[PDB]
Amino acid sequence: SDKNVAIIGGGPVGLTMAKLLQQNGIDVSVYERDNDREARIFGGTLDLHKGSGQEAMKKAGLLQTYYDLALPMGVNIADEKGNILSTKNVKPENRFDNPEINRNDLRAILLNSLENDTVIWDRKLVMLEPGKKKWTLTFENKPSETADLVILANGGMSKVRKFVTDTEVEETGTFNIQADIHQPEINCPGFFQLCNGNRLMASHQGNLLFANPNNNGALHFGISFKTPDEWKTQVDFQNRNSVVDFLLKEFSDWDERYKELIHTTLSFVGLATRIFPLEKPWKSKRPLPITMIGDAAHLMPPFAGQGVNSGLVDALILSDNLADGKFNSIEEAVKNYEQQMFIYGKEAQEESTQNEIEMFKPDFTFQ
Ligand SMILES: Cc1cc2nc3c(=O)[nH]c(=O)nc-3n(C[C@H](O)[C@H](O)[C@H](O)COP(=O)(O)OP(=O)(O)OC[C@H]3O[C@@H](n4cnc5c(N)ncnc54)[C@H](O)[C@@H]3O)c2cc1C
Repeated sequence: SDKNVAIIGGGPVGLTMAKLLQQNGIDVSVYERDNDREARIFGGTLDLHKGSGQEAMKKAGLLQTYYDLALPMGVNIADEKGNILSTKNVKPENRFDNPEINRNDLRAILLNSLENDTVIWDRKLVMLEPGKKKWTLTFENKPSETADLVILANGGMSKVRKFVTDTEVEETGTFNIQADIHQPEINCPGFFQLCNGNRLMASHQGNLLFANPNNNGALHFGISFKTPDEWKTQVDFQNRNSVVDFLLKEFSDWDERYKELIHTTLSFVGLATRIFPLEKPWKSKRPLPITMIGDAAHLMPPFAGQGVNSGLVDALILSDNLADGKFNSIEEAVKNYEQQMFIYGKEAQEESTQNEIEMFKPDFTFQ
């Protein structure tokens, strides 16, 4: 292989691709939107499961490191008042496909395993264009670059897939509001104490709460519901007041301990749940070698655990396919990775869609 591989986007998935290819002596750059490595990453914590994510980390020789930094959480399920089922983590079961790792910590682990200057920061891919033997890649206000194989790994909202497929992101019907409380021990003490160093989830009449009281000392929480008829949007995530107003109304029946969790949030993030659905087969005729992995390839609703792990397998199976050297052409290696990922991906989205229907039914319980 006289060639080089341009990975667009250094997510947890993208950076794993980079690592798995780099250890096999392949030329690779990671082109990342973010301004620099220290950029804060919003979101809850990721956890790598024993069969999938953990297995890719293992192959990058990074499991022990991920274990070091990850923190196993128990789980409390509560009503709109007090505790219904506690699930502390059993000692022989702690490394078990749970260790909750902070999204920045995981990037810090991945980046560290890569050779210096593998990732190029302040690189926003806005355009893609097939040349003679090379993809010319266009980055907003930066010098453009060229690669032999583009791997799209830029998340659920990738604007740059036309060369692989015509399908487009869909809204699934649900919606998520998310925030971080800092010093949750004094800022939302009642709620802090409900969690009792465990993760917490509660559901009441089509609203779901999920909180993790120790994401590197910040309480992160998400509230989730069916997207209201009114919208299609009519709450403004700029004014914290409209969000507060709306949340307090929806959470009227809930305990003071949760309401205090809304009042204290300085700012909220809104998001419609989306799916990049694995319905059609992707494009056959492809001018030069291009493929997609992680959320770019199969964005799917979060609610049932799924997300990064499928995207981490995508890295495991593609790197092997491009490295173990079984196929006669890059073009075969991709097609083979894709044949497989369509199987376990659809399997997953299906389970995901399902659980999303199941839990936003007006009568759901985690029981
Ligand atoms: C509320 C919520 C809760 C979730 N909970 C979980 C969970 O508990 N477990 C789980 O597995 N998943 C969860 N998910 C899904 C999970 O976050 C994703 O599967 C995972 O983060 C996707 O990783 P990725 O590397 O494939 O894409 P991403 O992590 O989104 O990374 C995309 C990278 O691409 C870069 N990028 C974007 N645009 C460009 C561009 N134009 N040019 C260059 N780079 C670009 C971005 O800068 C970013 O660094 C949740 C999602 C939501 C919304």
